[PDB]
Amino acid sequence: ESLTLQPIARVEGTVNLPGSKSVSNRALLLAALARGTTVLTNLLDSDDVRHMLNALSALGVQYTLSADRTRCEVTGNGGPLRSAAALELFLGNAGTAMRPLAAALCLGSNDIVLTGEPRMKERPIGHLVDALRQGGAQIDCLEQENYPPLRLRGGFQGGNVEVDGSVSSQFLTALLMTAPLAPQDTVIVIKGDLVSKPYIDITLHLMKTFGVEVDNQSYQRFVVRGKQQYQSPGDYLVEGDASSASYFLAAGAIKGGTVKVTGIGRNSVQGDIRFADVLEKMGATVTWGDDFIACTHGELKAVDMDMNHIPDAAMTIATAALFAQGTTTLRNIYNWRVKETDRLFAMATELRKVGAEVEEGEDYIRITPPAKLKYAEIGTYNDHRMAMCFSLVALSDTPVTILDPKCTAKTFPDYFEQLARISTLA
Repeated sequence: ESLTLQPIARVEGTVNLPGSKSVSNRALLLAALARGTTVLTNLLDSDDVRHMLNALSALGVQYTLSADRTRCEVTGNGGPLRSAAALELFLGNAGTAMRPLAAALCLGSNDIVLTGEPRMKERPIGHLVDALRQGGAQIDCLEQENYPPLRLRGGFQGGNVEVDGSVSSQFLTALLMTAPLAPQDTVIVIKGDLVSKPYIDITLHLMKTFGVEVDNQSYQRFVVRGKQQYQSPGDYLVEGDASSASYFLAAGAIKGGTVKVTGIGRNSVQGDIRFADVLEKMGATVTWGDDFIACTHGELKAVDMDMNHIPDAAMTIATAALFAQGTTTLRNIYNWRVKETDRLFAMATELRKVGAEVEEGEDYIRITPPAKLKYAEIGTYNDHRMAMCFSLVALSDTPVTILDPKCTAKTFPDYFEQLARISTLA
């Protein structure tokens, strides 16, 4: 079960990004809590988002989906979700559902178990559970502390709580979304440094779109007034994941043509939009649009840059360097080693197969492209990023075979078909 990509002469066109899973689940939850009816456009249809919808429906939240499931109108509860029966909700493998719902269902006086697949029951959630119990939530870890399944009997007060931001930002995100509906003001102190601050930015912006301000003190203390209620904005467009645009912007830079991506824009708070600036430095032409970003081909030159700030689209720079003149160095990317799997090793290994000369430093990667690309079966490591990164190899006279291509279905099942639509094959 692989997908062989035939060589592409040239690409040019428009690609609409589906919704971010992150944004999609956050917005569904806030619309479920909000006063009024929210219309969500560009919603992601993934099975994680399905579990989020099925959970909300089991919670009594009424909504209607479009035929293609990318448009959803939600009748907001105007308050904490209430369930008169005990529930047990299976969230599959949707942590971006598990975490926000774990926090939000500490509101009220319910009795709900959250669980999912063994992979998720292996994803730690104790940093969130501690903070919630600290503000008064009754949470019972039915098998083991730090991980689902979770029995949630509510009771979240607010008050002085702490959360560890050193491992994941998503714990803080779940806390922040829940806090405004607590009876007390909530003061959230971050233990160490805060990882992944732009996702925090995303969550805060969504919350403000729903009418709730937060005092963010240097990403070290967050003050949320209690007693509030979210107000529907009416329409809300779910913005596509910024990392997913990187592959098509790189496609245009390499072998356009011009590639325009919609679902993202010049004024997005997502960090990885800054990917585009890197292509501009490599010689490509970037046009910064309001609800789109476009890349037109210029002669690509290699770059030497700290990529600390864009960990997910930096991988895309690693494959696009195969087409730039010179040796590219991607610096301060130790983040890649401390992941689910070591991306630095993985990217080096799979780059060497297509002919590249790869240095694997402690926290950097140095890439010298081959004079001629080689055909290879690229292992993708359960990582949709890998599949989408090495899909660019066909932007040459050389095919490439991607292994486990369905790993992209997680965030972009239509990735290759859209890639195809903008392609002219050699």
